[PDB]
Amino acid sequence: DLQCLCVKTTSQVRPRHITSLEVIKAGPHCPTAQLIATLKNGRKICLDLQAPLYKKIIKKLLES
Amino acid sequence: DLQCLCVKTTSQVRPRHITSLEVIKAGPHCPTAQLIATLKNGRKICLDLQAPLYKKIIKKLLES
Amino acid sequence: DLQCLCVKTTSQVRPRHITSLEVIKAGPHCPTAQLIATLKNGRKICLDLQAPLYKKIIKKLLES
Amino acid sequence: DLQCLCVKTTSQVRPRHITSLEVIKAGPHCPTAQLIATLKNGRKICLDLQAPLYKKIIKKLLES
Repeated sequence: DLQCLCVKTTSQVRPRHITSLEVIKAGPHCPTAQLIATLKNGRKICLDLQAPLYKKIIKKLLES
Repeated sequence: DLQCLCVKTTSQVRPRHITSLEVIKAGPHCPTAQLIATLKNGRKICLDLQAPLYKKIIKKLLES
Repeated sequence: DLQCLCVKTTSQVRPRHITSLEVIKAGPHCPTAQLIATLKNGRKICLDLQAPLYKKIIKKLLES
Repeated sequence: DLQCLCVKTTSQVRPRHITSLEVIKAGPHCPTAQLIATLKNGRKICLDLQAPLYKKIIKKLLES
């Protein structure tokens, strides 16, 4: 059995401090895609898939 | 406050299918560590704390 | 010290076959952005930072 | 793709410093378990297996 990781979702994130972004396909464990984002100082946080905000973030991660 | 990321945890994890563990330290961001398990099919789950589960999984990892 | 996780790039990927896709910013780990797609079979491939590929990939991974 | 993240280890670090600590198991990319450690500031160091420090760090981290 086993569950969704992302349910508590934040939008008080500085895109100028995200190191990874992981996009996981919705499936069996969770009926929605989950956007996990590793902040630079260690910690992770789930991102709002209803928020505009993951637009901004992927541009400045692919800009290199 | 919260964004602990892991709020429901688990034990329902077949040890031989977990490819990576992240032990994130607890902090002002969330009062408890998380044991985020990344499994071979991509799916990621937060295991349950303070148990024999972590010496189990960790030594199936500290080898092959 | 760490190096780039990716050492080749993949042009043939069947977009629906991916489960996770992580995007890692450029930094001391490696001067280039990196995109790593876990296939259904636990295979990890990396994709080219300017390919068409991830434009479909993040959409098909967001919807559902 | 085929890369070992850790090209060289990092034989000393204070356990009161590490936030995340990642245990990565062998497979097609590194025939070696790798133990990445993201320090309190941002930059990762890889701890090494067969050695007194990792038991100690994982302890510190888990009590939290």
